[PDB]
Parts: sequence; structure tokens; C-alpha cells
Amino acid sequence: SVLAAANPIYGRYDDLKSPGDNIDFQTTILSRFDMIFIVKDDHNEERDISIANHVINIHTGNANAMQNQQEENGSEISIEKMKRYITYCRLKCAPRLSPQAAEKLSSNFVTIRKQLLINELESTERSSIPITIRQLEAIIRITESLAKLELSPIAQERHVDEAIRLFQASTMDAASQDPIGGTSLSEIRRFEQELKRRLPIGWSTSYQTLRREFVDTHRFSQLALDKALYALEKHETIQLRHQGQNIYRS
Amino acid sequence: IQNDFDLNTSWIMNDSEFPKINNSGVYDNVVLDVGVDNLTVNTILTSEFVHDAFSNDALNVLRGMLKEWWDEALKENSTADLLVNSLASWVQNPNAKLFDGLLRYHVHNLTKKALLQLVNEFSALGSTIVYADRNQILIKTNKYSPENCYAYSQYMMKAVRTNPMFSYLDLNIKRYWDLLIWMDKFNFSGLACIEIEEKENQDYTAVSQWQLKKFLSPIYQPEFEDWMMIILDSMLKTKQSYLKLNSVENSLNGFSHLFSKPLMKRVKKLFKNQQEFILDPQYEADYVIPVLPGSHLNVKNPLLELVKSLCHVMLLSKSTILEIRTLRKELLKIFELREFAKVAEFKDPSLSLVVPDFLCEYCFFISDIDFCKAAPESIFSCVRCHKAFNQVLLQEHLIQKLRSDIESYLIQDLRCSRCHKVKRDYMSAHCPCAGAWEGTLPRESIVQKLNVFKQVAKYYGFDILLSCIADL
Amino acid sequence: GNVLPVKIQPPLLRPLAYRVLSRKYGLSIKSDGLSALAEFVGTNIGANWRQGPATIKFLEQFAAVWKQQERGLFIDQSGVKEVIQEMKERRDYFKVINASQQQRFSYNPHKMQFIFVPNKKQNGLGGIAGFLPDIEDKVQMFLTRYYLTNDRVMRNENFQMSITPIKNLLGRDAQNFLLLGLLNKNFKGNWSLEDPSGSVEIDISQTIPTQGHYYVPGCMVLVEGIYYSVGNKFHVTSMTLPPGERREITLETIGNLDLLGIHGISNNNFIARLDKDLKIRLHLLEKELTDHKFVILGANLFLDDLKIMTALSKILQKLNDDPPTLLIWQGSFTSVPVFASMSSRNISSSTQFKNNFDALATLLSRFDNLTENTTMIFIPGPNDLWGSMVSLGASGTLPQDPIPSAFTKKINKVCKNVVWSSNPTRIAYLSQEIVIFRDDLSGRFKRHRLEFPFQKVQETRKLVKTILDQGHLSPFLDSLRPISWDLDHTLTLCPIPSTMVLCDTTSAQFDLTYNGCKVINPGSFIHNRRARYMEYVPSSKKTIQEEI
Amino acid sequence: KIYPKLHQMDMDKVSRVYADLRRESISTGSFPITVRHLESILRIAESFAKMRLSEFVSSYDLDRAIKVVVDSFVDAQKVSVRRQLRRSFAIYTLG
Ligand SMILES: [Zn+2]
Ligand SMILES: [Zn+2]
Repeated sequence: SVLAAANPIYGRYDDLKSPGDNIDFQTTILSRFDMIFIVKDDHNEERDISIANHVINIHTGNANAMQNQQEENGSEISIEKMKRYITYCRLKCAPRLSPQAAEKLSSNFVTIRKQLLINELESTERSSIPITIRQLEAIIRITESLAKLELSPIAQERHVDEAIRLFQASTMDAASQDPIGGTSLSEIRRFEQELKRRLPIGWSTSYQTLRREFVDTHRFSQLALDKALYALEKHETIQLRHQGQNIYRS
Repeated sequence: IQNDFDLNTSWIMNDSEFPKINNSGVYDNVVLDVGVDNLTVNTILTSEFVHDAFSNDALNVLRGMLKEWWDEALKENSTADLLVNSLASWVQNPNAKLFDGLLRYHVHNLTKKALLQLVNEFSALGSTIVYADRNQILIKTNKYSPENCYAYSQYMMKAVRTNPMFSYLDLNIKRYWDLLIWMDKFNFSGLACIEIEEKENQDYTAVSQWQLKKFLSPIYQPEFEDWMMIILDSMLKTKQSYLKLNSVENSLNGFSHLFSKPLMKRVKKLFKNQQEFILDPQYEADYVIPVLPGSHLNVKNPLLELVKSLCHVMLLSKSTILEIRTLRKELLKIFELREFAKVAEFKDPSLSLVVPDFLCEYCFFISDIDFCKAAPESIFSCVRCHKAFNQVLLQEHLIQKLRSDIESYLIQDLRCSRCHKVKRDYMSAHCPCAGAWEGTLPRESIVQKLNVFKQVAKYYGFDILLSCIADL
Repeated sequence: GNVLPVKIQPPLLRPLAYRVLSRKYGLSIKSDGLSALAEFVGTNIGANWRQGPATIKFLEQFAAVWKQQERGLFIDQSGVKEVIQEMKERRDYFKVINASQQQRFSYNPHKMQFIFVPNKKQNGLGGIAGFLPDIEDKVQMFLTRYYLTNDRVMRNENFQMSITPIKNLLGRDAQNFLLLGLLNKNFKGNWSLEDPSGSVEIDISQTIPTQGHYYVPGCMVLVEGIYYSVGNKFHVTSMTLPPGERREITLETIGNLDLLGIHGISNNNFIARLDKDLKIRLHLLEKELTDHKFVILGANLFLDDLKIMTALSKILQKLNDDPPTLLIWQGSFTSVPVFASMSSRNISSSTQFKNNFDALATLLSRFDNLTENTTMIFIPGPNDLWGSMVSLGASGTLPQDPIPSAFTKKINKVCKNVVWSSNPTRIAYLSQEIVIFRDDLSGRFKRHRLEFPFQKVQETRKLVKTILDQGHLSPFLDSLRPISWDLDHTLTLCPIPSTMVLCDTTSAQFDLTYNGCKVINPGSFIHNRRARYMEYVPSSKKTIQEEI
Repeated sequence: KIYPKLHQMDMDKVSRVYADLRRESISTGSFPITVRHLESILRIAESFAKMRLSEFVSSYDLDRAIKVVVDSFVDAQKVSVRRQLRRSFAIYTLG
């Protein structure tokens, strides 16, 4: 099994730049990998305070005590015991699937494949991170490993849900991470003009009414939904409450 | 249809909070205290797709009705005057017929927009807004001497009045501030003159309103009230000296040098005496920490909070930060503490519990009321008139606030962890991406609110509220 | 002790206790148990230390009394209590309970078994705020409702064709399918079905629904149609609510659980069951049931207008001579909602509400027979103190709090048996389970009825059929009727009580019965210059009486 | 021979300094700042302890290290904001 560490071009990911020209790996090499995680840096000063606290604690003056309690309270096991347990589990158990899990995996794969096609037809370029039958085999292997952890001779929905969750995380973090890469913008400014004009601060309107109005006009549904959720992404005058019905203007 | 419960109507029913602007700091320039009147009527007279809209035809009809009311009231009609005065209370009170919550929300939003427009107009000229409210506005004046703001303040008054948006507003000046130390509505101290006079030096009187002093030890409050007056005198002296000479301002730079050594010696003596007399049984009366409603901090050494408050008052200078920090470190060196310790950080010793828009029938006067921070003998009486308020009404309003809070918590929405998108399904394990749902209203907030409600109901005698609590 | 008690020496009684309680049966006798046996011997001084059979047989009776309590491996100061139980072993057995104290029972789909939930009141502190539900409860509530409905569907005799999950509809088309789920509106504004797997859209243009039901958003519906992958439209050809089940077949799947257990309760440690005493209690109920009659009144009896007081005085005059067992008053007791008072010149709303109950204590002073012999039940209506104070007389939260104690300080003293409960309340008889629920149903199901593109006795038939097939008291979403996140289990018709008191001011009176359950429909207390109240005989017979 | 030991250091001061350097930085300019600079400050403090042949880090060494690090960070900015940042960061290296 291969565990690889890499850095993107231009150091930081530079999300303003397109995903296509941020990764220099071809499609062939990426397909063999099946768990790719993008570790982006962030700044909110709270995670930063927590990390600073953790490092100042993890200096040798303090951790040498605290970590010891982890073997005294039963929270963590030593490395050698973990090695023995993992080799024992590797030798002994080898789980198997069940038809309900197979149906769930099939439906999930169809869903993600259709979502990839949906992104591709809009972006009008090939995806930099592909989704293939290799990925279905990958989810199957993840489920089998999850069942293998507890020595279960059969794999069930409990492990399948966790495997699907991990795959969805590793998919939405890298592949479906802003697929647009940033009618053109002419309708965007036109659409920004009307909502400022027709909807003042403090009042609200139903989503159905606006969708009907701007499908009756030239904007159509494809342009409106993206514009609506990006005006939300701007997050300085548009707020959603009460499910997807109440379009509140903050 | 009105019998059925609806989310939008419930949200527009309980959203009666009126925001305010407060820019704390230390000011050496002159500040004008003004009051605004007849705001609601001016807002009403002045200014299909939107489902939350109130019927515009009715709005125009009532605008014309109020216009003819004003016209008839101008020509010596007492009845029209009283009717105009009672129009606002008619708008607020649901007991009156032909009442619609949409109309009240419309008027409230329009009033907020008008207030922000007025703030924009005021800031257009040379000004700095310190405090904003439905009833009081504090404006910082660029000039230095109160005697030189007569025609200037009159000019802003006239210019504001001539604006068509503000034709029906009534504006009045109450006080002139020579030197102000402002951090909160209930926490300020400074030198003020009532009205500027001609050819004669104005009368200057010092005021001090500080609920913070109420949380100190009974034996150190005299020290607080002495040292605060001393530092205010030093600040006035240094500003006068600078004005005599002619983000930094030299009016105040160099004021802590006057009292540093006596303060150091006094703090040493106080620490020694507290060390010697803290464990004595008969001296334990004066070291008892008082308890007040809204208090949440548990702490041990009183002198530490005394010096923390004394330093936090000075820290509001915003222009002599380094000097104050040096003095704070020097003071903390008497204790065996360090500069950036968590124990040496000042916090708010009291919480807040505000009831929006309490109505005095004797004045048609509308104002908020804070049950925790405000001083006594003002919760039970109106601000303008000295008429006692009904008590069971206060308890009923408090219980309405509590029940509205509980309902709002119950009907809240859910938000994902990683992304902040809202839940759009009636039953789903988690977000399509990573993360799990969390409530928009945290549980600890409402728990703390119920705790402070319990404290309030325990401090005063409110048996209806206690019965309401006990039924949960 | 006896007439001539003798003070014993504990050492010489120790062997007699120890042998019997440590070698034949019993274990771990404490010192307090020894003292209790010592005083019991003091009550059996007759020829003791020389009398064999009686002492040992009374110890065997002690075992037969104390084995059933907990597990009986210790005897504390309660030894005197079991002695008193021995003496006492040498209408009751009925209970009334509200939604606040109903036992909590979760459901697990993968194990097909209900699971008891520890009560937050009993193990937690609860000093400051213990009634606030947690975040995920509302997430799991609809899941639990769907689980119960799916289990009911799967247990049907006809269904052994098989349903299909929503998410499995992606890869197939031009084929018929069967599926069920929550019916509602999407954010866009179309009709959609929801499943834990996923959601799809609905085509209605050619749908023939099964008549006799109120197809309302928020209700589980069985959907049959053809998928189309050209878009996402599921062209429905027929729609029908899931069928219901009878009480006996429902219970037999869980044996006889002590959900509404009065004789015994379950806990996190173990599960409980009982069926031997059920027939005994049934035959006990079969006798003197005509004597144990209980009478209810109409809805919305207002305590401010003189006419209601006059009619109530006449009713109490007729009812004083023959006091029934239970007398239930339902509906709001004030004709105007109570809220914050903006006027200090007139009488406050709270004071008026308090005075509206004081006069009742005076009117009950002249009916000492009814006060003495009959218990009192009071149920809040739509605009009582707690609800109308926030909802202003409109609909609100269903688990309504009881009438505050500060406003009923004279009813509890004048009368000896007064009970205030929630809007839904449960009474447990010897062999009967009855729930009482006061709200408006006919208008709610009339205004929000779904429109299908294409003599008053039938409306109540449809209402009863829908409310029983759906098996929930509030078949509506969170937009219309907000429900507390945890207490929703109290609104579920999983135990399907024997008799239900459907109080509806908007529906005519009726006495229907269906699916093994009998429903009564009390009307408004006063109508068209007449007063009406109805009494139910526990022998499945009803009587309606009126006094002008 | 000499090995310094680090026990009595201001957790809050250094943590808030690191938080402040995470602030500004790429959010306002272009210089990158990461956790490595925290360990850099700590190593500089240890070196200053080594200067005196002392086995334990005192407060003066931490003050000198933080002064050096903040000075090196400040003097690598555009002349438009150097004065503003110099007056802003004057509270941690007060001395
Ligand atoms: Zn007044
Ligand atoms: Zn998410």
C-alpha cells in the first residue's frame, strides 16, 4: 500500500486559480489513488489558539506526563500492542458483503457518477479528478477494511455508512471542490440590479415567486439558482432561513 | 387563515429588538447631548412580489389621515394633539381593534431605517456619534471649547430640521460635555455644563454613574471613588495645560505621571493590610463580596478586581496605551503575577436582561428597561415622569419574554459543521459533504438566560415568575 | 408486639433466622431485617422458641411477599414495611397520566425491538433546566415515525408486493414500482416524496386516489407508479394510505409490554411482561361497571358569561344526587385569550383569569355530594394561560403545560380529587386505555386537502379512518404544528388505545367504532340555545343527555 | 555541555502573539506564517539561554526572542504599512 505526500504548484492551493492548472498529475496516476485529501490552511484565530496551546503543551516538559495518563486511563494503547493486534487481524479475519450493502453501493455510485456528469456539462472541460469503476472497488475495499477491524465475518450497513461518509468527504474536498473555477457575467449584474431594486432591506419573498418570474423572463432557472446561491455566498445582504423557502435580505 | 400557526408570522411577531450604537472611548473634545421626539409620526408621514408587505393602500390612507390630523392640530386643536400623541400607543397595543402585526413590523423597520438615515446625515458633517438610541444621541464636536459651539450647534440643528426627510422631528439640547470618560450607558463620568452662557465662565459639575463600583468590596469603594476623582482631576489639568500651550493627541499624553508614585505606595499599603487582616474573624465583614442579580463571576481576592477595574478605566484612552500598560505591569509586579496571565484580565461583572419597548400610559413614552445593569428606583418608575409602574405587569412582561425565548429556541433551524448551508430535508443523517447538523441557537445561551431569570426573580419578590419557573 | 411481649436476645434468634433465610431461600439478611424479624417475633410471642410450624411458615410468607420486590437480596429499615404488608395481606387500580410523565421508549430498526429510554428527570439533576430537549431529537423523530409506519406496513398480511427504496429508482425506467414516504412540498414548490434513502418528485395529473381519506401533506402515503428517467417525474397511477392494525395483534408482537404499565414497569436493566392478571381484571371490570360511570362535558365552557354558569348550575343540580366516578371538563375556560396587559387602569388579564376560577369554588360549595364522591379532571383548551400568552389564541405546541398552580389555589382545597393534565392525556383503567385530545380537526383537514385534477356522516368516517390508518395524533409537518423534540412519542398511536375522546368543536357529535377502537366526538358545550353533555358506559354503550 | 530547559514561559503571551502573526500575514499581505515560526521563537529563546551558560530559560530570553522575531517580521513589509504595524505590535515587546 502506497501513502504519498505531495505539494500543489505555487505552494498554497490558490483557490482563485483554476483547479486544472493547480495539479500537475495526469489522469492515469490519480485513478490508482482512491483517497486524496486536500489539507488547506485556515485562519480564524480560534483553531490557531488551540494549535498554539497544543504545541506549547506537547513540548517535552508536559506531554511526557499527560501522554502517560493515556495508557493509565485506557484511552490509548501502546504502539507495539497496536502492531500485534493489526498483524493478528490481518492474519485471521477476511469479511464479506451482503446484498443490501451491494444495492446501497450501486445507488451511491450511480449518484456520484451523475453528479460528476452534471459538473462536467457545465464546466465544459474534463474533470481533473476522475470517478471510475476503480472508485467503486475502492469503496468496497474500504467497507471490507472497516468490517475487518472488528473481526466481523460479514460486512453490514454500519460500516457501509462510515465508508460512504469518508468517500463523500474525500470527494467533495477535492473533486467537486468548486467545479466552476470562478451569457457570461452580463446577466449576473442585471440580476443583482433587480433584487436591490425590487426587494428592500428587512422584507422577504418566496423562492417560488422569484424562480417563476426569472424563468418567465430571459434569466431562466439555470442562471438564477447559481446566482442566488452565490449572492448567498457573498453573504452581505442575502440570508436563508426556514428551509429553502424564505429569502431574507439582511 | 389566521388561526393556523405560521413560521413567518411568528418570526415577525417576536422580533422587537431595537439595535443601538455605542463607541466607547475617552474624549477630550466637547460632546453635545441631544434628544429626538416625534420620530414615529415623522416616519409614518415621510416614507405582489414581496409577500411580507403591508397593504400600501391602507398605508397611504393612514398617512393622509395623519396629515390632516397634524394640520388640524396645528390650528389650536387639543383633541387632535392628544390623538396624535396616542397614535403611537394605538399602533403598539394589540388590544386595539384593526391591529395587524405586519403593520407594526413595517413601522418598526421604517423607524430603524429612518434612524440610520439620520445617523448618516449627522455623520456627513464634522461629527462623531458616541451613543445612539430612540431617545438620546451623543455627538462629538470637532471643536475644543464649549463657548465656541453656540452658532455651530444651532447650524446643525437648523440644517437637520430643514431636511424634507426630517421636517417633523423635534430636537433639543440637554447638556454640554467638557471632558468625558464614556464606556457604557450606565458607566460614565466627566465634567458637564448645562447650557453655555455669555460673557461668564460656565458652571462645571462632575458626575459619576458606575454600577461597577457596586461589585467591589465594601472597604475599597472609598478608594475607588477617591482615585477616580484624582485621575479625572489630573486629566482635566493636563488638557487645560495643553490648551494653554497652544491617532495621538497631546491634550492627554502625560497625565499618569502626576499620581503614579502615591498610587504605588497606596497599593503596597493596601496589599499589606489585606494580607494581615483577611483571616481575622471580626474583620471578615468588610471583605464580604456583595452579590447582585446578574452576577456570574466567582473570584477571591478583592484588591485584584479593584486594581483591574482601575486599570480598565484608564485603558479606554486609546491614545496612551503604552503608558497605561507600563503602569499596569508595575502594579501587577506588587502581586506575584505576570503581565498576560488569565487571572489579570478584566471582564464584565454583570449580565444584561433588557425588555424592549415598555410603555408609560401617562406619557405615551417608549423605552427599554434593563433588569440587571440598571440601578434601583428606576425600574419601578418612568424616566421622564416620576410615576410608579405596576408590578404584576412587569412580571407578566418578563414571563412573556421567557416564553418567547423558549419558543424561538424550539422552532430554530439547523446548520452544518464544515459548510454553513441550512438543512433542506425533513430527515437526513447529515450533510452531503462532511459534517453533522448543529442548532443555530446554542443550548448554553438559553441555560444562562434561565439562570439570570432565576437570579432576577430571587432578588426581588416576583412570585408569579417563580410559579412560572416551578411549573417546568 | 403481643399482649405480653418478651424482650428477646438477638443471638438466640440468630440461628432460626439464618438457617431459613440462608439455606432454603433468601440471602444476605441485614441487621435491620433481623430487628424487623425480632419485633415480628414480639408479635408472635405465643409459645415461641418451642413453636415450629407457624414461625417458619410466616417466614415463608415473608419470602413470598419480598421476592417480587426488586430482587430481594437485602432488607433495610423497610422490614417494618413488609411486616405491615403481611398484616394487610392477611374504585382503585386505575390511573391518569399526562404526556410529561409518560414512559419513554425508543425504537431500533436493525433489531426490530423497542428500547426503554432513561428519564432525564430521575437520573439527571434537573435543578436549572432539565426539560430542554437535545438537538438530534428532532432529527430522529421523523426517522422514528417512518420506522414505525414501515414496520406496520411490513407486518400486513397482504404485504409479505415488496416496496422499493427511493434511491434504488435512479438506474431503472419504464417499469412500475411501489414506494412510501413523507408527502410534502420541496423548496422549489413541487410535490415530493421523502425517504431516508432519498427523495423524488410526484406527478399528479393522472392519479386516482382511494376515497375515504384526507390526503394531507405530512402523511405517509403508499405510491404506485412508473419512473421516468427522461426527467425525474414519478407518474403516479394510484395512492392509498397504509392500513391499520388491531390492539391484540399489535400487543402479541411484543408479548404484553408494560408501556402503560400500572401493575409493573420496565427499566434499562430488564424488560417486563404480564398476561395472567389481564383476564382477572377483565372479569372484574365485567361486574359493577354500570356503577363506575364517568361523564364528560362539551368543549369551550366559558367562565365569564352568565348563561354558561346558569346552565352549569342546572347540570350540577341534576348531577349532585347521583355522583359519577370521573367528571371531565374539557375546553378553554375563558372566552378571551390572556396576554400582557398594556393598560394599568382596568383589571389585569391575569387577575381576571384568577377570579374566573374563584367563583367556581363558591359554586361547588352547594354540591358536597359531587365534590365528595366524584374526581375532577380539567384539560386546557386553545387559549388558556400558557398557550394564548404566546400564540395569542392561535395554534401552538401540542404538549401543552397544565394549568398553573398559582391560578388554582381554591379548587384543590374545596375539592378532594382535582387533576390538571396536558392537552393530550392518558387514563389507564382496569382493562381499558383511553386518551383525551382537544383541538380542531375538521377545519384543518378541510382547508389543507390536496386537490386531484380530474350526508355529513361521511366526513367523520373519513376523519376517523385517516387518523387511525396514519396512527398519529398530529399527521402534520413542523411548519403547521410545532412539537417538542422529545415528547413526540406521547402523540403516537402505537399502543392504539381502546377508546379515544376526539373533542372537536367543528364536528358534529358521533359514536363511531372501527378497527377495534371506539371513538366519541363531544361537541361544543352550548349550541343553538341548548346545553349538551354525553356519558359513556364502559360496556360499549353511549348515552346523550341535554338540559335547556 | 549546557542544555537549557523550558518550564516557566508565558503560555498566553506567546499564544496570542502567534495568533496575531497568523492575523495580517497572507490575509493582508504575502509573507507566509505557520506553526514552524512558533518553534523558531522557542529555539531562539533556548539559544539566548545558551548564551549565558544557564540551564533554564528566564523571562528576558523570551522577551529578546519575541522582539527579534517581531522586528524581522515587521521590517519586511511595504513602507505604506510599516509604521502602522510597528505601532500596532508595540504591546508585546514593551519590555
Ligand atoms: Zn411616564
Ligand atoms: Zn456540510
